[PDB]
Amino acid sequence: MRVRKRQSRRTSTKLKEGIKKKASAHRKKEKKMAKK
Amino acid sequence: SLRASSHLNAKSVKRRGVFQKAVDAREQRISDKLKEDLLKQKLEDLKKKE
Amino acid sequence: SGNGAQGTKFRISLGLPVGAIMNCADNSGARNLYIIAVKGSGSRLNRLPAASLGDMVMATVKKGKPELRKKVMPAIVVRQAKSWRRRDGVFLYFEDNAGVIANPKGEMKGSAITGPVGKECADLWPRVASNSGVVV
Amino acid sequence: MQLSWKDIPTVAPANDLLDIVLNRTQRKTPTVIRPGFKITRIRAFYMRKVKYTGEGFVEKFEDILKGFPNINDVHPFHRDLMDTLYEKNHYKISLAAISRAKSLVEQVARDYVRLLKFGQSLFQCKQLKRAALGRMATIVKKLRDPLAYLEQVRQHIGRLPSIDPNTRTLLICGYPNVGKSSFLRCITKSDVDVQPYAFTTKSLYVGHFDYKYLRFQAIDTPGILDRPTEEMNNIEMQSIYAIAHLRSCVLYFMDLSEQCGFTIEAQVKLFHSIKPLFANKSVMVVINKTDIIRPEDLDEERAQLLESVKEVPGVEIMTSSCQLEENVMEVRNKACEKLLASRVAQPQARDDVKRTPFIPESVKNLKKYDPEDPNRRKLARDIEAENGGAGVFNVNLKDKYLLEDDEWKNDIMPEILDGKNVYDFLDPEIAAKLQALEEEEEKLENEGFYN
Amino acid sequence: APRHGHLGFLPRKRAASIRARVKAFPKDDRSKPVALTSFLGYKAGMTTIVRDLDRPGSKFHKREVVEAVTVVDTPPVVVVGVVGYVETPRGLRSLTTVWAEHLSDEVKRRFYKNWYKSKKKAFTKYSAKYAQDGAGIERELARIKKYASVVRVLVHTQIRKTPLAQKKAHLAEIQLNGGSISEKVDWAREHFEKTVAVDSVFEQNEMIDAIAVTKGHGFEGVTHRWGTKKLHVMWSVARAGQRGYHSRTSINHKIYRVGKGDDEANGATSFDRTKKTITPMGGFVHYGEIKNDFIMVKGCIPGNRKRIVTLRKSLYTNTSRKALEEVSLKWIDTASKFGKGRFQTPAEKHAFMGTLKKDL
Amino acid sequence: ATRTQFENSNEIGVFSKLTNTYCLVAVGGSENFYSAFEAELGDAIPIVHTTIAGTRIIGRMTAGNRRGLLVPTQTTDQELQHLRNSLPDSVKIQRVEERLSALGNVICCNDYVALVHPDIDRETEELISDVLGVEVFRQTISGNILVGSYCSLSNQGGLVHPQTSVQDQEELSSLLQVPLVAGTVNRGSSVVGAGMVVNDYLAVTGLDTTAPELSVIESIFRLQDAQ
RNA sequence: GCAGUCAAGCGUUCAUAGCGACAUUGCUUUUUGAUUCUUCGAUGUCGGCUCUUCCUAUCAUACCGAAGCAGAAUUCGGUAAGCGUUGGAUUGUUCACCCACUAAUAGGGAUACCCUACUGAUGAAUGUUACCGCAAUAGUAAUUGAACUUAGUACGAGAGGAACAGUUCAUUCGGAUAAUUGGUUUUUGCGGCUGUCUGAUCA
RNA sequence: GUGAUUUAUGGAUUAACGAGAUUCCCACUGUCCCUAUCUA
RNA sequence: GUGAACAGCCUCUAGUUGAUAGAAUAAUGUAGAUAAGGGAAGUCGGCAAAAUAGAUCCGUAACUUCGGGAUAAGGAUUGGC
RNA sequence: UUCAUCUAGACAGCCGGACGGUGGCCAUGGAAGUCGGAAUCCGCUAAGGAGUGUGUAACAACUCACCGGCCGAAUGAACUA
Repeated sequence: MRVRKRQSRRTSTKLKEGIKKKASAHRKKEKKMAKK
Repeated sequence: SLRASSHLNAKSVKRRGVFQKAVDAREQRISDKLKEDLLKQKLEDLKKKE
Repeated sequence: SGNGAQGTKFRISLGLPVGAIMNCADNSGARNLYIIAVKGSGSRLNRLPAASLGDMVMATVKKGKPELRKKVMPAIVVRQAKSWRRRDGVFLYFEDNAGVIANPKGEMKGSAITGPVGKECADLWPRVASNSGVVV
Repeated sequence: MQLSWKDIPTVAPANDLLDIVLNRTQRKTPTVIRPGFKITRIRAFYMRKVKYTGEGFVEKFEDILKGFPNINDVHPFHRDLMDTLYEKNHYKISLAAISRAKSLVEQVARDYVRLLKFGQSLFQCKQLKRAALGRMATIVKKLRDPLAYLEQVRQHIGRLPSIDPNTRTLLICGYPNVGKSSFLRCITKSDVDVQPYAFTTKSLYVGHFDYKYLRFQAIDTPGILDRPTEEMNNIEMQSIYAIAHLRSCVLYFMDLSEQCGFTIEAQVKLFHSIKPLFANKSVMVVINKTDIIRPEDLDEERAQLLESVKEVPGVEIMTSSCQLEENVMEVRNKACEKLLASRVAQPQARDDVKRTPFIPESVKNLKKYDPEDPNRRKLARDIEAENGGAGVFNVNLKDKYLLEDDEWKNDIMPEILDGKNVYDFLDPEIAAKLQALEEEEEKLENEGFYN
Repeated sequence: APRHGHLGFLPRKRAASIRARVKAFPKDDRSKPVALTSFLGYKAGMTTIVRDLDRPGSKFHKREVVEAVTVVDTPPVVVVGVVGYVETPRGLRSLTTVWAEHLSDEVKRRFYKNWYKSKKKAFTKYSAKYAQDGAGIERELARIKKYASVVRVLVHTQIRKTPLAQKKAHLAEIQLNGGSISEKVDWAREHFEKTVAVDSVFEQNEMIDAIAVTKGHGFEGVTHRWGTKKLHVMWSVARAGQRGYHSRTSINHKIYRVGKGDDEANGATSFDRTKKTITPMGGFVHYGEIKNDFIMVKGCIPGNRKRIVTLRKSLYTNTSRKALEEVSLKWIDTASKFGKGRFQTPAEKHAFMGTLKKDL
Repeated sequence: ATRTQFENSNEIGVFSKLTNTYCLVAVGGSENFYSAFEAELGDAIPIVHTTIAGTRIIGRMTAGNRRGLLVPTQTTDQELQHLRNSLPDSVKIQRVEERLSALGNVICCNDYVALVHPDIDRETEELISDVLGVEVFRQTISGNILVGSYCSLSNQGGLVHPQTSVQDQEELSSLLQVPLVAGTVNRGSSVVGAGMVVNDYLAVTGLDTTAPELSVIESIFRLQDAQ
C-alpha cells in the first residue's frame, strides 16, 4: 500500500539535555513541594 | 473501475467462452492462407523450373 | 441527465453557454429564455457550463406572461444555432437558438409548438414528440 | 407528513451524539497550532472549531425536530393514536426541551464568539474553547433522558400501518377468540397470526381487497373490554379511536359459540355498550364459526337477544364461515355496497351507409396465449434468450415476411451506382422504356446526326 | 484540479528510429500452427466510410453511420533470417542470427548508409559459407532448435512496389505464437526468400494494435504542448519542449477491410458495383497509389502520411462485443482530398460537366 | 385490453403504431415489446421492426389505415423498401412531400375518416383521400391544434383529451361518427395518442392507466365479446 | 467553571493532618417547537489569481460490520488517499452568507547573458563502421454517472421497488488524427473595387 | 473675505462646460468557455 | 489629381536611394490582423480591442440663466452610363 | 507477595439433581422464577434463590450459581513489578 511516515529517533536537538535541564529544575519543584 | 476483481473474473469466464473459441478458429482459418501462400509461390517456382 | 429522458445522448457540438438568450417556441405566448443553468453538467475549473440539443436546463423567462416572469422554471432546448453531426452521415444546423418550457419530470408546459425541432430532442423526449407540430 | 413518517433515520443517545459530533469536528477542522503563530490565526482557529461544532449540533437537531410530525393539528385520528400510544406529554415536553437546548447552543455560541475576538494567549483561549465545548456538553448530558423514549417511539413510528381516515375503508371488528384473523387472511392479502388466543392482533392491522374496480382496506381490531366503559388499555383504545374517527363503514364479526374466553351474554351487552359509536357507520353483523353450531336450532332467549340487537336503523345479520368463499365474498360485496350507499357523446350518424368495424377472421381464429403450455407460440424474446441475452442478439430483419421468393430474401440490394442511386430509377417497365429509347437511337444512328 | 498533462510519456523526447519498435507480444500458445504476430507497412492517407451496423442493443442498431478510417500500404513481406532468444537471469540474449542465401539490393542498401560509393560487399562471405552442405549453417541452426525457448524471424518490405521512392527496406523482428520451435524454424527455413500476405495474418472483424511514431511539430512551448492556460523546480511543472515524433501505441482498432491489389474494384462494396480501386481522384495527398493489398481501419493511427507503422494482433483475447461484431461496408468515399472532393471517377466528371473546349 | 410498458415509459403511441391489418414497432433497446404485442395478436397480421430516418418515433411521424399508409419526406428509401417487403401489397404505401412532417402528431385517423391541421396543404389533403378513400376535415379540438396527438380513434369508438366541453364533444361526435368521451390515460396524461393506442379489436395503454380508465375505454371501444 | 456526594487508592501507620480515580446532583435566560428579525468598538495588512506536489483525521467513488435495515435511500463505525471536489450573485478589504448543478461540490500544509535545478538537443573515448535486439532502473491513467434487460422481479398490504450477471451510451482526464465539418490566408491562386501613375484599351 | 445665477468658516437651488468621481441601459465585440491561424 | 482642405493617398520639378549585410521560419516576444456559437458570464474595474463616424431628406424630448442642450436620439438614401 | 481449595479426591470437561405454600403480594386485559414495584421468608434438604440468562400474549421448556456421580494432581482469586 502507501505505508505511512516513520518519525525519527535522530538528534533533532529541544527534549533531550535542554528541556529536562528544566526538568532538573522540576526536581527542584519536587523538593519545593516535599516541604508540605 | 478497470481493475476490480468482480468485473475481472466475470470477464475471464466470458473470455474462456465465445471469444477465445472465435480466435482459436480464426487462427486455423488464417493458418490455411498462411500455408497456401507457400504453395502459390512454389507453383510459381515450378513455372520457373520448367 | 434526469428523469423522462428515454435513451442516451450522443456527443454533439456545444453552442449555448450560460447567459445565452434563445427563443421560446411554445404556445403559451412566452417569447424568450435566458439560461442560468444546466442539468447533466461537466465539472472543470474556469468552465462555462454548456447546453445543447436534447439537454434540460433551469432558466427564467425574460419576456412573456408577467405571472411567469420573475420566476424560474425548467426547459428543453429545441434549436441550437450551431453545427452538429448526426452519425447517419450529415452535418446540419438550424438557424436560431430556441428552448421550450416544461416541468422537471419532462412533461411539456404548453400544449403545442411552433417551428422545427431537431431529430435528437424529438427522439429523446416523447412529450416533445407528442406536442410538437414539426420535425426538422 | 400525512400517512407516513420514514425520513427520521434515528435518534442517538446523548453520549453517542456528543461522541459523534466531537469526533466529526476533531476530524474535519484543523488540529495543529503552535504558540508562535499569530494571534489572528489562533483566534480564527478556535472560532472556526467552535462554529463547526455548533454547526454539527444544530444540523443534527434540525433533522431531529423537522423529522418529527408536530402532531398538533395533523389529524384527530392520528393525534388520538399518538395520545393512547406514545405519551403525548413526554413527547411534547421532550421535543420542547431539546428545542430549548438548541436555543441554548446558539446562545453559548454567540456569547463565546462575542468573547473570543479578545483572545490573548493559550492558557486563556484554549481553555475558552474547552469551556464552550464542555458547556454544550453539559447541555447534552442534561438532555440524556428523553432520547431513549424518542428513539423507541421512532422505531415504532416507521413500522406503523398507514390509513387515511377520509377514504373508503372497512372497519372489521371481532371478539377475542373469534376467528377474525383467519377470516381476514382468507378474504385479503394479509399476514396475521391464526393461533386462537385473545390478544393475537395487537394493533390496527390493515388488509387490502378489491371490489367493483375499487380499492378497499380492512382494519382489524385487537379485541375490546369495556367493563369500566371509560378507561381501557393502550391496545384497546386504538380501535376505539379508529371507530370514532374513520369516516367509513363498520363490520361486526360475531361469534355465537363456546370457543371464547367469555359467555355469549357478554357479547350482546358489549354490543349495547358500544352502541353510541354507530352514528353514521351503517353497521352489518355476521356470525362466524357457524358450521359447528348451525344456529337455526338456537334457543328462544338467545334469539330474543338477536332481535334485541336490532333497534338501531342500520343493522344487518348474515351468516358465513372460514372454509367457504362464496358467502364471505358476498358479505364483503354488499358491505362495500353499504359503504357506497353511505357515499359522453352520440354520433347521430350523419350518413346513409354504416361504417362497420373491421375485425378480420384470423385474429378470432388464433388462440389466446397460454402462459404455460408444453407447446405454444414462442414469444420471440424467449427465443432470443436461449441464444445469447436480450441485449446481445442480432435479429435478421430479412426472412420474416412474404415475397415472390424467399431464396433471394437475404440478397443484398446494390442500391448504388457511380452516381444517381437507383431508387429514383426503380420501377417496372424499365426494359420497355429501354426499348422505347433503343428505337430512338436506332433512328438517330443512321441519320448521320452523330457525325 | 487535474494536472495539465499525463505522466506516463514523460521524457518527451524524440524517438531514436522512425520504426516504432515492438516491445510486447502475446506470449505463446504451443498447440496451434505458427501465426505471425506482427506485420508492417506504410501509412497513406485517410478516407470516410459509412457502414451498416449490427450492434445489438445500441441506439444505432441496423442503421447507416458514417465513420472515418485510414489506409496503409501493405505489400507482401519477405523473410530473410531468424534469431533465437534464451532466458537468463539477466533477461534475454541474442545468441545467433542466420540469413537466407540471397539478399535483395534493398536490404543490402539498408545496412549500408552511403550506397553508391559502396562496393556492396554485404554478405559475400556469408553466401560463401552457404557451401555445398551448409554445414556451419546447420550447426548454428540446430543449436537454436535445442535452445531458444522463443524465436523471432526477420522481415523486410518490398518498398519498390509502392508509389513512394526511398529505395530502402525497413527491417524488423517478429515473434511467433505457435509451438514446437523446431517446427517454427523449419517453417521459416522453408519460408526463406518467400513472402507473406496481410490477409494471411489478419482478417475482418478483427482488432489490432498500432504502434508508430507521431508527426513532429518542432519545439512548441507550453500553451499548445500541454493545453495549459495563458497569462526548487519540479519535473511536472509543464515546461516547454519538443513535441511530436514520440513513439506511441494505439489499441482496440477495428479493421473493416483487408484489401487486395490484384482485386479490381477494391472500392466496391456489395452496394456500389463500380469498378474503382480505393485510390481516389487526384492520388493520395502526399502519397501515391494503392496498387497492392491494403487495410482499412477506423479511428486514426499515430503517424503522418507516407510513414511506417507496425501492427500487432491485439495481444490478448478481447472481451468486448465490439471486438467481435460483424462488419459490413456500404460505401467507400473515393473523392479527392486535394480539395472539397465531389466526384469519385473522372468518367463521372465527364458525365456531370459535359464536353469541353479542350475535349475537341 | 392490456397495459404494456415501453422500456420504462408509459407512452406507447409515440414509439409504436397500430392498424387493423398490421402493426409497427420501434427498435429501441431489446426485443421485448414486439414479443409483448405478438403475445396478444400473433401471426394474424405482420408485425414489423421499423425505423424512420434512424429515429425511434414512428408512432407520431406516421399516419395510415388498413387501406393505405403515409410517411413524411424525412423517411428514407431503405425504410420505404422494407415497409413494402414486410407488408403485403394489398395496403398502399406512399411517401409525402410537405413543409412539415409531424404526421402522426397531426393525423388522428380511422379506416373511414381522419382529421388534420387547418394549415395543411390541399395537395396532400387530396392525396390522403386518394390513397385511403377517407373523408378529410381540417379542424381543431378545444383550440388544441394537434389532432393526431390528443385523439385516438377506431371504428368501434374514439377518444379526446378531457378539457373538451360538451358542445365540442357533440359537434365533434357528429364529424367523427362514433361515441366520444372526454377522457384520460395514465392518471390524467393529456397526451392520449401516445399514452394509448387502439384499433377495432385491441387497445394498449401504459401501466399507470387505472381501472376506471380501463373500464371507460373498454366500454366505449366495445372490445370484449360482451360489450 | 464552582460546590458537594459516591471514594480504586495514597499518607514515619492513617479517612477524619488531607487528597483522590469514575459517575451523580446542583441553574447557567423562559416544560408544550409562540418565537427573538442580538451582526453590540472583528483594529489587521494581505487579497486574488497562473499552478505543482504532499498529509488524512475521507465529502463522495471501493469492500465491509452493526443498527427496526421488509425494500429504495438514509444513520453511525471500520480498512481506505487509487481518482475526483463546480458555475454564479456580494464588499480595497480575508470577517459576513444565498441561487443552481453534479456523485460530491471535505479539511489542511508546503536586473536577470550569471552557477544551480527543470524542460528539451549533439557528443570524441571504448580496434573501426553499420543493422537488429535484450531491459538494471526510473515514470505510469484512467475516472464517474446514466440507461435496456434482469424486472415492475422477490419484499412489502399497497404506495413503492433495487438488485448480481448480459448490454450501450455519456461526463472529467490523457494520447493520437486530419477523412469530413467549421476557423484561419502572402498560394497574395482566382475574380471585383475607390483615388492615382505608365496618353486610352490591355497588362 | 468670497467667487456666475435665483434666494461672506457663508447658508437651500441651479441650464452649459469639465482629460473631474460613482451606478446602470442599447448595440459592440476573443474579457471569457477556448483556444486556433497568418504577416514584418 | 483627390477631396472641405495646408488632413491622408498618388505624381511632375529638384534630391536621397543613407539606417551593417547574408541564410534560414522553432517557440515565445513587439507592432499589426482575422476567428465560428454565445455575447462583459471573465474581471476589483466595459482597462484595452471593437462598434456608428463622412454628405443630403425628415426628425430630434425633458430641463433651462430661454441664449442652448444638438452631429442629440433616431429612420431612409449614397455606385456607374 | 498475600489469600484460598486439595488422593477424607483441587480445577477443566460429560450426566443427573436443581422440590413445596408458589401461578408468593398488589400490580393486569393478560405478568405463573425473570414488562414491572414492594420484598425476599420457612419445611425437606447434598443442594435449590420468592429464583442469573434463554422466552411466551400468558404459561411452558432449557442452562449456570448450588450439590452428587463417573477421570484422577495439582489448581484458582486479588495485588505487585
